[PDB]
Amino acid sequence: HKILHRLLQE
Amino acid sequence: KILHRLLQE
Amino acid sequence: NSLALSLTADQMVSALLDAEPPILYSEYDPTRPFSEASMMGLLTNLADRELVHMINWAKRVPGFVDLTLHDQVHLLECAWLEILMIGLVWRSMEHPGKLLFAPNLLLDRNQGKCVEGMVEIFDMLLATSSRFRMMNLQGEEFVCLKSIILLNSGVYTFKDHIHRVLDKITDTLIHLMAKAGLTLQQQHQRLAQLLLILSHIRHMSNKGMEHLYSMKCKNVVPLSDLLLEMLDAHR
Amino acid sequence: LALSLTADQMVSALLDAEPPILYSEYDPTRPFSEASMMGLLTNLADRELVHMINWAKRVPGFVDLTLHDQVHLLECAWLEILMIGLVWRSMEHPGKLLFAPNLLLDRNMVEIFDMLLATSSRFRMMNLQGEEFVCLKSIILLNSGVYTFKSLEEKDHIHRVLDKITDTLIHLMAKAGLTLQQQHQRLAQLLLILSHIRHMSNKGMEHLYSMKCKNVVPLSDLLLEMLDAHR
Ligand SMILES: COc1ccc(-c2coc3cc(O)cc(O)c3c2=O)cc1
Ligand SMILES: COc1ccc(-c2coc3cc(O)cc(O)c3c2=O)cc1
Repeated sequence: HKILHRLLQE
Repeated sequence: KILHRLLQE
Repeated sequence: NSLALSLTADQMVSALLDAEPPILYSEYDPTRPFSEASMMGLLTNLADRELVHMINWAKRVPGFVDLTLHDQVHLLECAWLEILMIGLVWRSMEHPGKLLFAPNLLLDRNQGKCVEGMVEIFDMLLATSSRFRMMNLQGEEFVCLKSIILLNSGVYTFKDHIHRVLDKITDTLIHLMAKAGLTLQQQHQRLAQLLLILSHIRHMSNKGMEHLYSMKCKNVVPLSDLLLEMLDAHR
Repeated sequence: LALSLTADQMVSALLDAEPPILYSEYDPTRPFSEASMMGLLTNLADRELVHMINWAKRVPGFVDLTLHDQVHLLECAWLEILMIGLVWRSMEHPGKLLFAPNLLLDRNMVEIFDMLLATSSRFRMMNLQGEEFVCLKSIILLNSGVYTFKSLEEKDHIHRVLDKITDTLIHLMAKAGLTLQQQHQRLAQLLLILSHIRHMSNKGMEHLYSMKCKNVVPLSDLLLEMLDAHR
């Protein structure tokens, strides 16, 4: 559950 | 310095 | 099948210019930072906010969103500090001897002394900035190089798609130098000079990553979870 | 003298100056630990360094620099040069690294191996030519420490030599029949690999340093001194 994962999905 | 003198000869 | 490859050179340049993130400001305190904690405080706060814009810039680089989310993560994880650094060097170009971390955060190497190891990275950054100035690097060239870093730096720790887009950006760089009137020889010589600097930018990122992980273990400043995860990806 | 070489003379000079491929002390009948196996690599790298130092003298333009600058360039570039030599001679051994003719290893320290394997795979899918390889290796020597040094005259001579070698790479690609678009694309593909090689070198220098600290793998006096140059 990386933050980068979330942020790349906007 | 080993490199310094290997470069010299 | 990617829209990136069907773009013309001028369209690639326009997509990249329009994707550019803004120049952020540091916190507006009028103390020239002169300690490890205040220096690292301002820089990690700045990096954290720039990272949010970088992530949304990357999604606008043609070809990037055609990758899987996992490949997008890996490229950004690999490249983020290089991308921060080439941005720094680019906006420091017109300020010889200074590093413009933000319009209200202009540092010189004397301040790099207060953080352990930063004077060496500061010296490297300044030398890259000066090299960019002496080459008269153009903003259209700068955006091509930053996109090259994004797609290239993690590509071999993986394919054909990224390489086709990288080829597209080479075409675009040449296109810019021919539009600027350079001869054929000047074009390929200049292409080589620019790409060789990417080796130095990678070296600076690798060195900076070490000192950032060091500063994390010194617990000098709380790092954001986002910054921590981007750093941990290199460990 | 370097600046007046033609493209074909540059390639010949570089091809003539190639160092030899040395053997390791690997013995398949002898048991090895991860320790002693790593000692085989560091023992080999030490002996290659002696040949690299004398090869560097034969790189057009290198000895035109001060001894201090020659020292600096080799300190900065030595592991990159060892690694690009490794991936070159591993090209035709898919999935393996030919450290020596008697030492061909598979992934079965792990992270660096995968990176070297990826780079050689990249060289193979590009069909990297021997003439291009010796050009790249000389570029690394001259390029990797140039921004870490009137030592400003020295940098300018290095830039002119590096431009000369770019001219040489293009000449090679034109002779191979590539279109101009293909020449520029391949030139960029080749120089982008140098960023990955710099990356691999930085990582290996960090693992080398910790190996020193653990004091289990022997390291020669020259290797330690090179290592100290990177702090
Ligand atoms: C302690 O090690 C380090 C290494 C690098 C940084 C650093 C953090 O924020 C930045 C923001 C930029 O826009 C450009 C940059 O170049 C940096 C850094 O270089 C901060 C601490
Ligand atoms: C522990 O990390 C490391 C540190 C250094 C090496 C290393 C040691 O000797 C070499 C000799 C070569 O000819 C080519 C090479 O590429 C290497 C290495 O890469 C390999 C792994």
